[PDB]
Amino acid sequence: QMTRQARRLYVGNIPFGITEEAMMDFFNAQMRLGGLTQAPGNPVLAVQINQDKNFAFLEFRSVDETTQAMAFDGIIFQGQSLKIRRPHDYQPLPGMSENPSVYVPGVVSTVVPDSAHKLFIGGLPNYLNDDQVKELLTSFGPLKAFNLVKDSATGLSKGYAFCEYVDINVTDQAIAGLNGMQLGDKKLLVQRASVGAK
Ligand code: NA
Ligand code: NA
Repeated sequence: QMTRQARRLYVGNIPFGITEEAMMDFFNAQMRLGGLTQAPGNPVLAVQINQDKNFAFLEFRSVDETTQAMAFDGIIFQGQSLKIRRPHDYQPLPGMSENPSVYVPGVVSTVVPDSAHKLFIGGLPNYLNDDQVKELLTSFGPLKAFNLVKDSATGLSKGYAFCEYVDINVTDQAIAGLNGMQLGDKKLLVQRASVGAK
């Protein structure tokens, strides 16, 4: 019921062509290797893929492993940052908090909250994947959050992104270092996202 929705997650921005088996094997292996499972065996029970909108719902064997799984928001799978979110009709169970107790080194969250230091990157070649765009930005250091915007129709980048660095103080060096860089046949725009936000 309510309990089943506390055992499901939306997984968006899934790569083209992924089977249910590959998604399951990836999550099961990574959760166990990552130490996120709380009992022996595989934590994922089921996977339902919608290839038309590039998302899956994952179903887990337990409520607490579902919550821990949210620490994989932004994990890279075949070059793409998976977006992990609660079901819209999730309601937390009494005596449970809805966010995880664990941080997985190297996972960069896809949630980029509005802030003084959040950046907008525009002008990206739209054939560069999430990891390839992250590798660009991380020439100024580790990212704290990042999302590349995709076109729900080409299965493809709309050519702009948002991010936030771990180090506050690199923000101006990043704009300075990237604003206007030529990239194949296009020049980069980089600025604080508050500047062109509708
Ligand atoms: Na709990
Ligand atoms: Na546009």
